[PDB]
Amino acid sequence: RPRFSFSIAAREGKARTGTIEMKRGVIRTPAFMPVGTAATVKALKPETVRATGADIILGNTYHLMLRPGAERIAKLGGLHSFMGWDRPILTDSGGYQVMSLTKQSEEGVTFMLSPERSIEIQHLLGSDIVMAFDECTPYPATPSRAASSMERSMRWAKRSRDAFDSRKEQAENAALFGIQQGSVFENLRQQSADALAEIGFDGYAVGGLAVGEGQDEMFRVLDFSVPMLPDDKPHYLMGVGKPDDIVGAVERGIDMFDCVLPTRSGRNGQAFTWDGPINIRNARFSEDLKPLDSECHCAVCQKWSRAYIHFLIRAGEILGAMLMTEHNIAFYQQLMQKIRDSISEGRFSQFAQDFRARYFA
Amino acid sequence: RPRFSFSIAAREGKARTGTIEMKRGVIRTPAFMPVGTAATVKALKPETVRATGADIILGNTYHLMLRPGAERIAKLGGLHSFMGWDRPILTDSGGYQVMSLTKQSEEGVTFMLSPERSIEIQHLLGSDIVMAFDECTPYPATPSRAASSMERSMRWAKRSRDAFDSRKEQAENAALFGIQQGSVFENLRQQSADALAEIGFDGYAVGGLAVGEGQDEMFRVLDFSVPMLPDDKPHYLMGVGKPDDIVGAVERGIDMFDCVLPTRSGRNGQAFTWDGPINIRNARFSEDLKPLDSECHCAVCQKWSRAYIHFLIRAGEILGAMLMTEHNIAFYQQLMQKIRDSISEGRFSQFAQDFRARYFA
Ligand SMILES: [Zn+2]
Ligand SMILES: [Zn+2]
Repeated sequence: RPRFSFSIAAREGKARTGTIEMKRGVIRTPAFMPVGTAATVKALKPETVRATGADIILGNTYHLMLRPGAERIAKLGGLHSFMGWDRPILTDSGGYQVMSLTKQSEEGVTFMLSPERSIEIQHLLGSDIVMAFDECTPYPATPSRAASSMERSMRWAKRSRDAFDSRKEQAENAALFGIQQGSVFENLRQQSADALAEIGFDGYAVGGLAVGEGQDEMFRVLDFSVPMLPDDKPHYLMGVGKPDDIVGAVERGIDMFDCVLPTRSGRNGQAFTWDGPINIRNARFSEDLKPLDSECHCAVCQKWSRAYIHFLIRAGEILGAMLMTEHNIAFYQQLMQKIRDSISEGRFSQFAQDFRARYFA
Repeated sequence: RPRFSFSIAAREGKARTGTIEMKRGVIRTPAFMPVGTAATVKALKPETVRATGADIILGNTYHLMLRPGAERIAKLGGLHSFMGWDRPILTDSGGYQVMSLTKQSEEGVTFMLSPERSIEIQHLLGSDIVMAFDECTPYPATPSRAASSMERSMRWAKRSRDAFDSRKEQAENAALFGIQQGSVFENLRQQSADALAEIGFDGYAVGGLAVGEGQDEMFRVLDFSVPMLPDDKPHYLMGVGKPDDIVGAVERGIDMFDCVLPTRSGRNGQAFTWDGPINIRNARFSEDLKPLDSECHCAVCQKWSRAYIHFLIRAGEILGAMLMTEHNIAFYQQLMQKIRDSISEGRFSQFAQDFRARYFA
């Protein structure tokens, strides 16, 4: 396989379906990436992650650069070998969780994580898709602060590009994505898109939109922001999201997604179904012998009842977290498969309407 | 298969190896039963429990009779269906954890759990091997109190027998074990063995010895206590134990074992190896790329390093509990397999010596 090749096989409106071919595997798009917060997708063996249909996972960098440390993971053979996942891994830059979980300057953030150090950490982990180091502008932001933040991020995008390219093994085997910023402002989104395309990246993320602005506003910003990106490269909406967010983002040209919702909320008792989410802890499930979802093909829904999973979660049992997480990730992957197939068949608009009618009934 | 058939295929000294055939499967003896505290072997899917080699699990009754309740589990189809384990389950009486986790009388314990109610709860769960309801005499015990406790337990053993036999479906499909008590006193152990054999049971447990008396004293009591039991029925040492305890108990005629040590201590970071236990949290493992044990055939030792499991456990990650638990239960099952094979081949005494020489090196 090549280092990186994105091919679009079918289109419907702004929606696209296709593949990204990388050295460690093929990624079917639109793609959902389960999140590994600290070298594990919580409560799942990697073979179970793969069994749900995931082609690629997102590895957070922030925790690993603190413990065990990027150099130690490299010494142990890289993140893939360490955690036992041999397919592509996309790593974030570590900057976002540095702020959320500090002194910012033009050189980077002290808490020193510079663009150069972020790229190096992602190299030491052995990332397949490296994210440029930037700032996720807070929401809401004044136009002046959004502009200042975006402009710095574009300077850091060039520094990220140059650091990536300076390291032969990384440039030849990994890919690099740039991140569009600009808050909710069309002119800043355009300037950011232009700056990133001038630098040149393997894919383009839409950053700064998983920030509490609400779906209407997110969709409004995507409406004008995604067309600004190069059409022939993947479009990655970072940190999104709920099932209906994903469907509407695909309708607007997004190819890649990640979020902790299916894993984190799964451990908290929320199960996704085609009839909307349910909280399995609710007393109404105490004697419900049906599976979590009536159509889901996952191993959890083949074998165990709502009643049992209700009992496990209310008991705090580890198997409850395991089963909820496997189902939720499998549900997300089945959603992505239905999206891909419906685009391929030119019936995605109908699928989106049917999905929403039943999910929000 | 029959309701119950214990066959001894080979013997060496007091040690025996053979099979128990029951409706839901064959149990290879000597057997180790992983413990399911509340309708789950903590952090393992049932298919993973089976993959380690377990033929039967122990289901604690105490938590389940409180939540969800025995009647509710019966309404949902029984414990086997509820938790997804279709092979034999041995259930305890619930009385021990009633005391540890109260008003005792001749009728039972209020906290009302009588012998009759304990047998009924185990029936409602769908137990394959039902334990008579008794008292685990505290250690140490005066001869007078040990005698009083043992005598009551023998009255309760007859009540347990009669309750079991009164219920046609249970009498025809499950088995019933009686429990020898008597603390550390030979005369009381003999009276208890005699009383149980007069009543008649499918198997005989040695109760009251997982109670902090130390291995020397446990072995001393087993030396005279196991020969008192019917030779042609299984001998079950409740709540034991560490690997060397199991080896020495088999040397003394025990056929069945259970304890929480491999599961509970696994989640706490203790891994069993043929060179003795290790605490994987110790800094010495932070860069150790070897598997938990150099010879272990389990899936964990095929795929992941000490260094990774060290990281997971020190991070509190659920996958750390999962991997430690699978390895520890697999280690116990491999110990039981080596015991069975060495008895079958007439080299168990040599195996015991070789095992101790390396485990305690
Ligand atoms: Zn499912
Ligand atoms: Zn192992």
